[PDB]
Amino acid sequence: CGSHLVEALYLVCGE
Amino acid sequence: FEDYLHNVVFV
Amino acid sequence: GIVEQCCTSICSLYQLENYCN
Amino acid sequence: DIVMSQSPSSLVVSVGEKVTMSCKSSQSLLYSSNQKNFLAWYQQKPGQSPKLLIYWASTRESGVPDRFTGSGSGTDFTLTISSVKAEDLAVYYCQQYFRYRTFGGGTKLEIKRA
Amino acid sequence: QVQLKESGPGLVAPSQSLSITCTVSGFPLTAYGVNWVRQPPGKGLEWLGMIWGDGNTDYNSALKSRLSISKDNSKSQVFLKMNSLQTDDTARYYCARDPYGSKPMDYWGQGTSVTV
Amino acid sequence: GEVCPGMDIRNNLTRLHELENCSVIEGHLQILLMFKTRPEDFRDLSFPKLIMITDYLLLFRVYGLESLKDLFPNLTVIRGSRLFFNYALVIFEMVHLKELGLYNLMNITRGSVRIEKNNELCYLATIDWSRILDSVEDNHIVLNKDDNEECGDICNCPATVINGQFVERCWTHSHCQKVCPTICKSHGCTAEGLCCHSECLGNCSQPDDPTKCVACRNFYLDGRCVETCPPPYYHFQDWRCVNFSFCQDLHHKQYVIHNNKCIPECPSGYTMNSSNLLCTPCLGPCPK
Ligand SMILES: *[C@@H]1O[C@H](CO)[C@@H](O[C@@H]2O[C@H](CO)[C@@H](O[C@@H]3O[C@H](CO)[C@@H](O)[C@H](O[C@H]4O[C@H](CO)[C@@H](O)[C@H](O)[C@@H]4O)[C@@H]3O)[C@H](O)[C@H]2NC(C)=O)[C@H](O)[C@H]1NC(C)=O
Ligand SMILES: *[C@@H]1O[C@H](CO)[C@@H](O[C@@H]2O[C@H](CO)[C@@H](O[C@@H]3O[C@H](CO)[C@@H](O)[C@H](O)[C@@H]3O)[C@H](O)[C@H]2NC(C)=O)[C@H](O)[C@H]1NC(C)=O
Ligand SMILES: *[C@@H]1O[C@H](CO)[C@@H](O)[C@H](O)[C@H]1NC(C)=O
Ligand SMILES: *[C@@H]1O[C@H](CO)[C@@H](O)[C@H](O)[C@H]1NC(C)=O
Repeated sequence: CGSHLVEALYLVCGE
Repeated sequence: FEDYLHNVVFV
Repeated sequence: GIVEQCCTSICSLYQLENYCN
Repeated sequence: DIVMSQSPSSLVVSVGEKVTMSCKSSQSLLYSSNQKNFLAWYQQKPGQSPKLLIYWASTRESGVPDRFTGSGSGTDFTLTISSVKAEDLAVYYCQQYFRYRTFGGGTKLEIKRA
Repeated sequence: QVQLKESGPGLVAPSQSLSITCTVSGFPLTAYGVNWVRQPPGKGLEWLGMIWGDGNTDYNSALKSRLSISKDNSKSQVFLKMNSLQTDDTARYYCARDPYGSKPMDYWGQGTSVTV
Repeated sequence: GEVCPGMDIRNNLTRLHELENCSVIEGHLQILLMFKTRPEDFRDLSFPKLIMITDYLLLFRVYGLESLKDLFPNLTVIRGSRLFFNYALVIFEMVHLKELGLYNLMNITRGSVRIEKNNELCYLATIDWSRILDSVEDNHIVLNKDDNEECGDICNCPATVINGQFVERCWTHSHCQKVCPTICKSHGCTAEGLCCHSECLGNCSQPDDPTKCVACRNFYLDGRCVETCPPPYYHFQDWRCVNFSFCQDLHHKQYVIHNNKCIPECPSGYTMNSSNLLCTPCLGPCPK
């Protein structure tokens, strides 16, 4: 899931 | 290593 | 850590929301 | 400041030979953090101001010929002149630079002729 | 261009003080230390004191408040000041450079004569 | 210049102004996770004052950033006292980076380089790394645009034998890699090639002068590059000398002294005597 974990974490934040 | 990287770069 | 919490183990939302900067 | 002691007070020798004088300190001069001894050797050709020769008791100053050779560790030190050439005549002193600085009583070198 | 020269008054009557100026050139006094050393004729070389880059001072404990070492770094000068001298103070006075961190005493003055 | 703390910069570029007067960062520098940044936020931005980083340099997912040549033009040494894994330089998923442009980086003491997953990135095979890192064996530079045998790399410069042919070496179209002649080693040299002083590290503003180094090789104290800290000064952060008092001030609210070093922790087999910060060996077994 490597690179996506970074992508997915962003999804969540917008922060 | 990407492993290391995350484990460590996260608040 | 996050790499063990949400990669080897497969995660859910809260798990992540808590982690937000 | 500590206490330095040299031997002899004076020495004599002829051309071609090797020479070894000694010094001693009241405290150990070997620096732990780098493994070097904080001691100096200076030569003073007479009538002139002295010249720096050997530092960390073994490190040769640039412009000094290889015949000059420093030794010793801890509290006890020696300076060696391997193969004497004409104007090698001088009075030699020991300096610690570990804490403050203090000099030895010095030791005189003379050369043999008629 | 590393050079040192001492300025002595030469002649001092007992109970009076000694003021010597060591004037150095070729290097910054803010970055090196300077030592004072004397030799009575045909006797030993004697460490008197030093002043580090940061204004810090070292005196030989032999000098019971008799010695004061200060500096003017903008004008490349080092001041030794020594009180109430006696005849046993008759010697040649040198300052010499001190690259403390890396070297011991490199570069000496030619030395100035002081007599009591 | 200034010595400032190891920093961790994320999200807004605004935090980046904390570095503006700094010359040495004591610790690491980490700039990461900026997703809304654009080319134009960098076309006016620079840190030419930064000359040295004591630990490591780390860049990760910073968008709109196309070259580092205007970001850290004058960084000259990375010391690698602490490493990130084994690395003193980490350039990673740096989408948008075209070229490196650390045309002033002369030496990475200790560590290795890991530059990975940077589509867009060329001007990598145009660097002789052996002129910067001691150990390049453990260098890890993969999956950049450069690995596609398809790079428009253009530079005058010198060629080294790393492969089975000589190779011209440069950072950008307008900057060659500086190489000092073989026997100058790590000390640096002038544009002509006169070696800088032996206690200087990468560069010097004047030849043959230990106050005119651009980044000390051993330790720094009171303006000059020196071989070692004399007592009463203590070795700190493995690059600069301080007195007891400085070291003490830090400790009080976690630094201690041992072996004439000022360090965070007493090493194993030792406990801290209270009156003097000095680590002493243990009376019997160590409770610690
Ligand atoms: C870049 O510049 C440097 C000069 O600063 C240059 O030479 C290398 O310098 C380093 C540091 O002085 C040397 O490393 C030491 O060498 C001994 C040899 O046995 C090691 O055992 C040492 O290990 C100790 O120090 C470690 C880190 O400092 C500690 O973590 C450890 O606990 C040990 O106490 C230490 O590494 C090194 O010898 C030279 N390297 C060489 C190859 O000569 C370097 O070459 C320059 N690089 C380039 C590309 O120009
Ligand atoms: C021990 O080491 C430290 C750090 O090297 C010394 O700090 C030095 O001392 C003074 C006092 O803090 C510093 O600043 C001074 O501040 C005033 C501002 O009001 C200014 O007028 C002075 O001109 C001076 O700049 C000084 O910069 C600093 N030096 C360094 C190299 O950090 C501390 O004094 C040392 N202690 C002893 C006993 O030597
Ligand atoms: C840089 O120095 C100037 C001195 O006027 C000051 O205005 C500014 O706040 C300083 N910045 C930092 C990050 O220390
Ligand atoms: C080194 O310093 C000099 C003098 O400031 C400067 O001309 C030069 O650009 C610097 N960098 C290199 C790589 O020579």
